[PDB]
Amino acid sequence: QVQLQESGPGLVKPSETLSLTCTVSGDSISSSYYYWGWIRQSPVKGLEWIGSFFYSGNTNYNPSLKSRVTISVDTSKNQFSLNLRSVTAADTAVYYCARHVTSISSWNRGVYLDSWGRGALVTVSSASTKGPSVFPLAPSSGTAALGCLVKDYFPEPVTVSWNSGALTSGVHTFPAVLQSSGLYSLSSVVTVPSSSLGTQTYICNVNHKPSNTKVDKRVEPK
Amino acid sequence: DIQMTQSPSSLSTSVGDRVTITCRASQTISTYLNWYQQKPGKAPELLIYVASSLQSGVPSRFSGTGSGTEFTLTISSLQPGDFATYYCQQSYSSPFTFGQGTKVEIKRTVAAPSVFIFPPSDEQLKSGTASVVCLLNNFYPREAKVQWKVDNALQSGNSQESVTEQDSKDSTYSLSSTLTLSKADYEKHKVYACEVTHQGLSSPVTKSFNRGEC
Repeated sequence: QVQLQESGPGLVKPSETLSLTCTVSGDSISSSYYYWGWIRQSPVKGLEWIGSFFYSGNTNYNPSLKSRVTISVDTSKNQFSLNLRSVTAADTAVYYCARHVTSISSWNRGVYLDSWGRGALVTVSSASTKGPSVFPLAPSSGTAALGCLVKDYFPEPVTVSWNSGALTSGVHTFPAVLQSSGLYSLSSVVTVPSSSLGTQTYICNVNHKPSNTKVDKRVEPK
Repeated sequence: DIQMTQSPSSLSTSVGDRVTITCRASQTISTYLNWYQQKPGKAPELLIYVASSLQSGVPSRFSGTGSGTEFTLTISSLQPGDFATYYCQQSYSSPFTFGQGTKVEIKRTVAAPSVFIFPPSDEQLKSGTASVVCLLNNFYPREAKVQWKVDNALQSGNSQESVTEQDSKDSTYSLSSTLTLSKADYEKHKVYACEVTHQGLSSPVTKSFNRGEC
């Protein structure tokens, strides 16, 4: 029914202010039965409600963050925003914007979260952004495996596609691993018919938006 | 304020089986209890709101019951695409709080992994590092053992692995194991071998290459 999309920096230095914006498509920000708020998720704390902005203009923040949180709306641009001040590593998480729907008219209780953004990962760290190096995983001489090694980037995430998205069947893009260097690394592999090696071209497209890195890498049998 | 506890914390069941998830609230929350499903890499999606109302577009095998402190989410016939973590959330008192989640895993027949090994590329070697990657593709169950041997000397501490989440269509896992050496250390040995042990394999499977050969 409605589509939400977070935007904002993926890397914030400790003690500075994290800022995210949700853009809403498909209906207006203003309403008399739904409103807007934010959720975050991390591996050890799980899901955590941050706060909301009622359609009457009233804000409601989680007491564990309340001193540091501000939520605002922009009905002209159909957006609403999150500011989280004086962040630390404890604020690294995936941040979701979510539509709050009242089940009883004018009532703050019984609300449910209709639609969520895709999630914006924010890493709080003093380290600098680094784009990845992309190396081929060459297929070996019925079914062959090839891939791309996406190595030494910061911060998360990278996205990998194959042949500009025309190849999806048999693709496995592994979860990134944090190396002892503090940099991330992952592999994306795909299984293909051995007959297609030599007739079919295989390109992996790696995108790392924190560093503005876009790399296309052609993967050949040797 | 109000704490939510789910049970079980994790379960593994076959396709077509009934799944029962229980959520308990630390105080009475009437029917103000929502259920969410989160699949890998995706945001949570609303399944059931106010304890029992099915969200538009959610298949009818999902249903919710309960009031007061005890709530239940039921899946009448588990499907491969239903692999997810399921969350309850009380909406009675601010701040809204979520349960810790129940991870639902699909139990399928055993499937042995297909093993591939990849040498480092010359582009990476010239930059001074060697990454050797071992791929285990499309296996079940998730438990697997990968051992690196370099000129028959077992390696330790110089590899990291990564496992995909369960595939939404065939319910298998894939795993990568990456061995990392400096170029100097890489050029000191010839045979690089990845040795895989898995319930689907009658005996361990080894894939290897000789450095500098093709």
